[PDB]
Formats: sequence, structure tokens, C-alpha cells
Amino acid sequence: RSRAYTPPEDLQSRLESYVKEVFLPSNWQDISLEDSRLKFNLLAHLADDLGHVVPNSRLHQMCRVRDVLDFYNVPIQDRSKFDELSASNLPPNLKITWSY
Amino acid sequence: ISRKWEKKNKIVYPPQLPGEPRRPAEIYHCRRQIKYSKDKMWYLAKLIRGMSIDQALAQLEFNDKKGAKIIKEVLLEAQDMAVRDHNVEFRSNLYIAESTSGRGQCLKRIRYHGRGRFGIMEKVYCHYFVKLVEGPPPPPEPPKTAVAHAKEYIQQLRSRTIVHTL
Amino acid sequence: IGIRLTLPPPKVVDRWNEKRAMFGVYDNIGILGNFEKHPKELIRGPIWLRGWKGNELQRCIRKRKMVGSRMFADDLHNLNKRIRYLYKHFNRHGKFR
Amino acid sequence: TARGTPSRFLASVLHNGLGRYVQQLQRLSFSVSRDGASSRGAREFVEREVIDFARRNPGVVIYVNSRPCCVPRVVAEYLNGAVREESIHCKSVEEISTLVQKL
Amino acid sequence: VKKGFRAAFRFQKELERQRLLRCPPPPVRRSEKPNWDYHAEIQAFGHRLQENFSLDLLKTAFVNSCYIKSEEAKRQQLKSNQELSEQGTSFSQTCLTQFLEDEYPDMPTEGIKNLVDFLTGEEVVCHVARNLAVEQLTLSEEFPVPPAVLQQTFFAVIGALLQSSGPERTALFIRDFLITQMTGKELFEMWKIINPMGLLVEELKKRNVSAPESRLTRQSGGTTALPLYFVGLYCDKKLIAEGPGETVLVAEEEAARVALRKLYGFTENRRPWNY
Amino acid sequence: RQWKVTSEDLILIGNELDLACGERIRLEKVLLVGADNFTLLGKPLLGKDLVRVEATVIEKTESWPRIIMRFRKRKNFKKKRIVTTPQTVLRINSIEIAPCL
Amino acid sequence: LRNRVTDRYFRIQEVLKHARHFRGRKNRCYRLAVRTVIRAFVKCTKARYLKKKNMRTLWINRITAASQEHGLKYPALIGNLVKCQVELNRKVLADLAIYEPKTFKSLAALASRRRHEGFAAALGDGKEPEGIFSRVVQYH
RNA sequence: GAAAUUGGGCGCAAUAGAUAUAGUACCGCAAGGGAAAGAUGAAAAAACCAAGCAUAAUAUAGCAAGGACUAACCCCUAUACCUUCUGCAUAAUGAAUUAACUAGAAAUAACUUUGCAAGGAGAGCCAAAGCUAAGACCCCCGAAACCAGACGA
Ligand SMILES: [Mg+2]
Ligand SMILES: [Mg+2]
Ligand SMILES: [Mg+2]
Ligand SMILES: [Mg+2]
Ligand SMILES: [Mg+2]
Ligand SMILES: [Mg+2]
Ligand SMILES: [Mg+2]
Ligand SMILES: [Mg+2]
Ligand SMILES: [Mg+2]
Ligand SMILES: [Mg+2]
Repeated sequence: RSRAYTPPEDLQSRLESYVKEVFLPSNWQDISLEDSRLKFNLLAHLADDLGHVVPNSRLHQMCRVRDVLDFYNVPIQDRSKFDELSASNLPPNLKITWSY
Repeated sequence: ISRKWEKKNKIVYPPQLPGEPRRPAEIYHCRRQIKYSKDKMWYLAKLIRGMSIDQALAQLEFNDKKGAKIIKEVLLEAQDMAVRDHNVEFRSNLYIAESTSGRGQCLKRIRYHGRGRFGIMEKVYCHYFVKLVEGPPPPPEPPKTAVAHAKEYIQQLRSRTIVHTL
Repeated sequence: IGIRLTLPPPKVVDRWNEKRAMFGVYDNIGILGNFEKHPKELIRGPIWLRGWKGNELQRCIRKRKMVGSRMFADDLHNLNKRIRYLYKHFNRHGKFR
Repeated sequence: TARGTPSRFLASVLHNGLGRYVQQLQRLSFSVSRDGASSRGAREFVEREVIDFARRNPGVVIYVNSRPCCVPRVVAEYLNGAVREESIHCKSVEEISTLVQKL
Repeated sequence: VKKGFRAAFRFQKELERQRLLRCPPPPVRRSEKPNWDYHAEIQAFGHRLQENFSLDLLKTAFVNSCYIKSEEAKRQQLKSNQELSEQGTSFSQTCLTQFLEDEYPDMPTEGIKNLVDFLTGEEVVCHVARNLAVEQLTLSEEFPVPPAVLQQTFFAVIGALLQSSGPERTALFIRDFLITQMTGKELFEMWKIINPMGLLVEELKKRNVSAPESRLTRQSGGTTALPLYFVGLYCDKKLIAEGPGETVLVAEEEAARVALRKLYGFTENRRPWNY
Repeated sequence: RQWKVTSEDLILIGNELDLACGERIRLEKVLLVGADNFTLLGKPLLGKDLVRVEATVIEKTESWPRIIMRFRKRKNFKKKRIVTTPQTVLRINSIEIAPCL
Repeated sequence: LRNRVTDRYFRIQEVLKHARHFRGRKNRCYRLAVRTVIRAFVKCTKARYLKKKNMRTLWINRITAASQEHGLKYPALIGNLVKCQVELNRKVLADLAIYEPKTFKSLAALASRRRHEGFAAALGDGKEPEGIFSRVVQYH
């Protein structure tokens, strides 16, 4: 298990291939997700393939397929703060150790 | 209670280098709970505080006080210890460096006074600590001569600065 | 010299004890248990203050009235003296009137 | 008071202003707890402004130790061997950034 | 027993300060202590002095000779220092005389060589080296670092700076750290002279001037224990110096020192050094 | 105030000067310049054309912790306050003079 | 005793560290120390008004000492260095007299020239041209 | 001041907590009063910190310090604290000093902050924006006495 997720370069067409599998019409990014089953079949296919599930806090923010697109092209990266600081281009007189 | 003076005879210094002068012996010895007061012992302890051990045993054989008969028992056991245990070759080559007296754990009795009133009488005890250092006694400090007072006055004139300015 | 020389043995507190992990359960037994029990029926202590809060005079009045018939003989006299004292303190002494 | 406390004359270390100005800090040493509310501002100082600080003067070599402490300290060591160990315990990020620039 | 922990902890740390005020520990060198990175302290050593070294050639300027012997002794259970330290000692001798022969032309080569021996002596260099963190960075055997080795390490730093940035930047490194050690210091606090009265007859004979007639200009309280005389040194009935003293022999021995300073250009009110 | 100032000396001022440590500063308002053989003294200042007094900044310390205690007898009036006034140290580098007379 | 004080040792040492250099039992006994440590702190702040008073009285006594060496009184020197717009204060004038007595001899020469220019303007009443050192510099 | 009526520890841990190691020792003819205190280690069949002193007596001058100072003192400045008072350096009170103990307990109404709102509240009660809940204000020692019951010639 690993929380890190990089947005794929073709997630625009990868999401469009999943909309055509759950339904198709013109302006496919403005399809309202007011159906409970239709939001389930779309977001289960994205979370199983891409490996990134929508959290319960953000599951209600998705009224359109536009909002599903905006969630999958933000990069999350959960690494330790040791790896975040010591790989943030330290000047040569910063020394960071971790007693953990 | 504390008994730190008894443990000072167990400090073991590292073995000396030949490019170093010979360390003199130190012999810490004490007697506790002497039925005598701690400030009547100070006059006997101040008397012998720089003397050599043979002059100390001379000036205590002829003192009339009670504690002089007790210090002379302490100084004789500490002189016998220095040739036995702490490796001093000459009995006469010792002098008293430190000679003090602390107070001991004192008992309390009731002294009756002239009416229903009374007082609390305290049966005094005391300690007596000595240290003998192996060697001849150092000479007593002479009074500083008129040359030495004049040097200190001229050195106090020479040291003064123009104060509260650059 | 009132300060200790050695630091005390370490206080190990289990925060996942039985009494700590299940603390607070059934405090809302009324409002989501169809109001069959009040939460004041969940508190265990003396008989005269199972669900009741008062000052020191109102506690001794209530202790003498509820459980005072079966109190010990010089515990009842220590209580009667306390109500006789707290009456005179609360009703006659004090700053504000 | 002044008769209790020692005193000294106004001096510099090695005539610090005559030829060139030598920065007199050698080291800063931060102990900063990873989990602990007392070093909340000290964690935000390391995250934000210790990298902007370690470039503003490259003579100071800064050590962030990051060990489980209750009180976060800053141990400023100077060029004449003096050590001034101060605490940044429960200080905001703007209060450590002036405390370090004072050092 | 008063219950609690926070006051028993503080007293445990006020006992440990008193255990170091009653028994202070021996000094340990900086590299055997927490928070030390030897590569990072050398790059910080350069930028501190506003100058740049070749960092590998500065690393060899700190490793001494006695360290390599006692690194091979513990190996039973690296270049030396002498090459860079010989270049730095030999250059900073010819660099300091060029600084002092330009500012004080009237001083003889005896007095200039006695000034460079002060500015490169163990009293000045090992005071300068301890406040530029040279003792912290040097690799020696015994600690505290002896002043015969710490002087060798300091001139290796000047020797390493010569190869890094030439003799122009290095002369400014000698001007800022060695010549600042003569500020406020008298000439004869640096060049100690036996018999300054006889050394003035030699120098006044060099300029073809008459030998001075020592004359008592002012005096006060000659029959006391605190006298004050003012022996003036007149030549051709024009004085070259006057000097005070406790007796006539001190005030005459000191009036030669005032005239020696007025001849070599080392007065107290001379033009200060330019930086 | 007025500082009698020579070259290579130190001055301690009791306020922050909003400067960086090391910045060379030209002290204006010179009001007496003297040598061994002459002195020039303004009315009340010398011109900026004539003198140029330089100064670096060495250290920007605080003062020693300096107590303010108030007390009045028989009145329960007792206050204590500890202030550390900020200080700066200037090193005068050169007193140049120019022939503008 | 539910919560009694566990840290009373360190409150005593807040006071007793200031009393270590006293005499008698004021350096040891806390009850006697606070009545002197408080009193040693009030004198420490009431003597910030006496340091500035005793320094200026010292500067006046070091200017009066040195102006008498040139035959000037103290009000004849300060009063006529103001009239030449020479705004030197007492600290520098007492530190000119010690460390630069040639410059102080020039300020005693200047304050006596302006004094004689003040008398010669006062004996010659009516319109006379001003003295040379008596001409003020105006700022606008 | 009614009634009808209604229905184990956010404890103490050897001056604490019991007076309690004990109602013993001791005190009183008697009724009665009534204490104090102990600390090793797995096994004894194995330091540093109060007052007080000492180490180490003292040097002209003065609330014991402060400003200082090259320098301890010398110089300059300064009439302990608490309480009580018109007003105290007061020759008014209290205090040798150290350690520990020793003194602000609560109502309606208002205010602040929420909840819900012509209604609030887990029956009772209040309500012409109210109502419910919380928070926040009320000390210590001391008489001569008075009475009841015992115990004492
Ligand atoms: Mg007695
Ligand atoms: Mg009823
Ligand atoms: Mg008890
Ligand atoms: Mg003591
Ligand atoms: Mg006096
Ligand atoms: Mg009065
Ligand atoms: Mg009185
Ligand atoms: Mg009274
Ligand atoms: Mg009395
Ligand atoms: Mg009878």
C-alpha cells in the first residue's frame, strides 16, 4: 500500500473511455452525477484502475464529470518530512538528522 | 549522618611518572561522638593546626583540658596508621594540615528550674577531624615588611586610571 | 530542604484501559435510546446525590433527610453540628447582602 | 544589579570592523520535536525559513537535530568559543525568526 | 513526599550544573561532540572569511604531522602539513615586511624583523587562530592544540589561500588579521630593547647629528618616595624628546624611547593604517 | 549625544540602527576635527565637503538585563520590570579630511 | 494536603541569587534577604537619575579645573562657547581637557576672545560694527 | 413553615490521612486531657541542597546596599519591613531564624457565551424575546461568659 499518486498524461481520454462505458452525448464533461448508481460505476472504475479513490469528504463535491476530472489531475505525494526537507535543495550548511 | 572523612583514605591516585616530584602522603583520621563540646575542641584544634606531629604531641601532653587527652589519642592512632597503612617511613615526618571539629548528634535531658518552669538541657557531643601530611611543616608566614607595604602602595598608585573618561 | 533528591518512578498510564476506552458510553442513552432511561440513572455514588448538585448546606440537609435515619451515632452528631454551623454562616456572615 | 553581576569593557573579538567584518556565528543547533505542540513554531521555522536563513549567511553551519524533546532549544556557538543556548519553546514563527537574527 | 514530577526534574538539572561547578570536566575537542560535520565546517570556514579556497587544498592544510603518526598508531590496534605551511610562513614574512617597509620607512631592518616576529609569533598567531575556528578544524593528537602546532596550521591556511586566489587576495588576508594585531600597541611592547639610550647614540650618529645632552627639564618632589622627573634629551640646544619617570635614570632611559619613536615614525599620533 | 571619536575605535549606541552588520556608514554632523597641530571646529557643524567620518557596524546586541523595581513603604506597592534595551556597536574606520578652506 | 508547593526551592533562589554578596544573614536567610534584595533593586533604579547627575557634576568640576589653568572661570567659558555657536557638551569638553589640551587651550582662547568682544561691544554702546568672532551664522 | 396532590475514587501518603505504632507513654485525686515517631539492599547467612557551624575572627564611617571603580573598603546617594493611622526611621504593634503547615465557602437579579425560539425546559416552572445550560462574588485566629450532665472534702 502506498498513498502516492501521479496523474497520468492521458487521464483526459482515460476518463472519457469510462464515461462511454457507463453510458456518449455531446459535452461529456457536464453530465450531472445525480444518479447514485451512475456515480458509483464511474468512480469505482477510476479507483480500481488508477489506484486512487475519492475520499468521503470529497465524494459530494462531484456534481459533474468536470469535478471528477479536477480531482484526478492534482498530484498527491505522501512522503516523510525527512525525505521532503532533505530533498528540497538544501544549501551546503544545512544538516538535518532524524532520531526516529 | 555523613561519614565522608573516613572515605578520603581510599582515594588511589595513578602511579607516578619519574619526571614528577614525589607526592606526599595524606592521612585522614577522625573520632566521632566525643563527650565534649564542639567549640571547646576548637581551641585545641586551632592550637595544633600547623604544627609537626611531635610538637603537637608535646603541647597536648601538658594541656589541662579534657579534649587534649582525646586528640592525643587520635593523633597517635593516625601516626601509627601512617607507617602501617599509608606508607610513611618516618613517624616524625608528618604535620597537621587540617584540624577541625564538627558537632555530633546530641542528646536532650530536662533541667528543672526554680518554679514550675524548666529548661531543655542538651548533652553535647562532637567530632574531631585531622589530616596529617607527610613532610616537614611549612614555615609560618612572617609579617610583611616595610618594603612589602611600600610595594603594594606604589602598585596601587601605579594601577589607577583616569576614571569616567576616555 | 523540601525537595526530593531522586526523580520519582515513572508514571505509566494505560490510556487504553477498560475504564478509559469505554468511558463515556451510554451517556446519551436517553436521546438515542427512546428515552427509557435518563443519564442521571447511570451515575453511581451516594444515595443522596445520585443526580443532584448543591452547595455544602444543601448537601448536608439532603444527607440528613435521605440517609440520616441510618447514620452512625457520632456521624449524625457531626452532621447536625455542621448544618447548625452552615446555617449561621450562610445566613448571617458574608460580604454581600 | 551592577555590583552583583560581573562587568566587562566594550570590545570586539579580533578587531572585527577594521579590515573586514567577519560573521561571528559558527553554528546553530536546533532540537525540534516531530510530535509536540511546544515545537509547533519551531517546525514551521524549519519548514519555511531555515533555508532562506542558511543562504543569507553561508558562514553559519546549521544543524537541525529533530529528536523527541519537550523543550526545543537553539544552541548558538560563536567564534570565540562561547555558547549561548536558548529555548524557542512555544514561540511563533515570527518570534523565532527574530530570535535567530538576533543570534 | 510532595507528589509531582516537574520540580523533581528541575532540581535534578540544578544538581548537574553544581556537579560541573564543583567538578568541571576536562575539555573535549569539538569533533568529539554532538552536531559536527567536518566537511560542512570547512565550506563554512571559507565563506566566513569572505574568501574562497580550493576546498581539497584547504583540507590538506589542516591535517598536521603528529596526526598522521597517531593515525597509524591506532591502525595497528594523506599529505602532511609541512608543504603548505612552509609556503605560508615564507610568504607572510615577505608580505609583512613589504607592508611595514612601505608604512614605516624610517625603521631599521632590526626593528622591522622584530615587528614581523611579533606579528607571526606564538602570542599573536595562536590568539588569531583561536578566534577564526582553526583549533576546531585542525587535526592534531593532543588537545588543547599546542601553540607550536596551531601556528603551523594557521600559516598553512595562508599557504592554501596563496595557491587558491593568488598573492593579491592573500596580502589582504594578512592585512586584516595580522596587522590588526598591532592596533594600540607601542613599538617597544613589540620590539623589546635592552639599553635604548645606547641605541639612540648609534642612530643619531647615522644622521650626522650630535650626541644628546640629557637635561632635567622639570622635576617635582625629589626628596620624597614619589618623585617625578622630566629628563629632556637636548642636541644642539634643541630637544628631540622629553620623558617622565620615577627617578632620573628611568626618565632618561625613557626619553630615549620617546626619541626613538620620533625617529622611526612610530609615535602615538602617527597616521593610522589604511584599510 | 557627542562622541569624541578617533580612528579604529568603538562606539556603543543604545538603539537599533536598522542596518545590517558590516554596512559602512558615513557619520555626518562632525562638529570638531583636530590634529596634533591644528583643529577645525564648525558653527555648529563642519561642512560635508571637508570631513568624511566612516563607520562600520559590528554587533547588534541587547543590553544586560536591567531591572526596574518600584516600592513604597506601608502601601503594598511593589512592582518589578526587567528591560533589555537594544544596542549597536560602531567601529569608526577612518576620519578623512579634505582641503576645502 | 491535596496540592502543596513542590517548587518552593526555586522561588527562594530567585531572590537568594541576588543576595550572595551581602553581609550577615542577608545572604542566607530568605526573610532577611527579600527586604534587602528589594531595597537593592529600588536603589538600582533610583540611581539612574543620580548617575546622570554625578557625571555632569564631575564634568563641570573637570572643566572648571582646566579653565582655571588658562585664567578662565567656568561661566566665562561655557557662556562664550555658546555665543560662538560651538555646541560642544560637557562630556566632550571634559574629555578634551584631559586628552587634548592643545585643543582645549584653543577653546579657552576662543571663549576669551568672544568675551573680550562682548565687553568691547558693551562699553562702546551705540551702533558699532560687530566683532569678528561675534558674527552669528544664520540658518534659514 | 406545612398539607391536599405528584411519584469503587480529577481521596490523603508520616506536621497529611484516624488521636492512633496508642487511647499506650505521660499528665490529673478523679471525671478527664492526651503525644511523638519509621525509611539500605535481590541477599546483612553480603556524595551535590535549609538554618547552624567549621574550613577561614577582625581595620576609621554609620538600614549594611547602590552608583561605581584598576581595586574588597575609602568617595557620592539612601530615615528596615509589616500593621495601625491625620500623620511612624519613629523611642507605636509584631517578628531570633530555617523547614513544613496556616486564611474568600453562596443566593435571586444582572452580565458573558451557546442551544432552541413565541416558545423554552428530560413532567413541576418561567414567558408581552423569552427560556435552558455553563462561567463568574461573599475569609482565618482570639474572649470574659451562659447552660446541661458527670467528677472532686
Ligand atoms: Mg542550647
Ligand atoms: Mg406530601
Ligand atoms: Mg499522624
Ligand atoms: Mg548551609
Ligand atoms: Mg558614607
Ligand atoms: Mg517621615
Ligand atoms: Mg519598632
Ligand atoms: Mg494595635
Ligand atoms: Mg518583641
Ligand atoms: Mg477529711
